Amino acid sequence: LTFDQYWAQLDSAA
Amino acid sequence: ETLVRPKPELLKLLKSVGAQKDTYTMKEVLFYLGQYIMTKRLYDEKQQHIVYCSNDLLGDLFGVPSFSVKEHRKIYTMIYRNLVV
Ligand SMILES: *N(C)CC(=O)NCc1cccc(CNC(=O)CN(*)C)c1
Repeated sequence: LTFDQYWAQLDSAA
Repeated sequence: ETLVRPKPELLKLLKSVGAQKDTYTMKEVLFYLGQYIMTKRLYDEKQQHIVYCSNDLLGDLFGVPSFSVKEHRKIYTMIYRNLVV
């Protein structure tokens, strides 16, 4: 994916 | 949402991309950290989950030359080593 799409997945764990 | 406290080195890192406080939610910490990595272009252009941080403050704070954004548990561990207990 783009960097932004991988990085978004961490917001979920928060 | 729980407020957490960065240690001095992480705090300077977040304040370099506009952060204005001494405490943050974890979603805020993850926001400013993402803006840092992407602003300084540390991610691999071709393989965009992999971050190269060998010549960066971030490499010193996290104790690695690179990491993968897929490793969620490991990113959280590395961030919590840099927060006040
Ligand atoms: N990536 C497309 C570029 C970029 O600058 N992204 C910043 C951005 C856009 C939308 C939302 C956020 C923050 N929300 C999250 O999902 C991350 N948790 C804080 C960041």
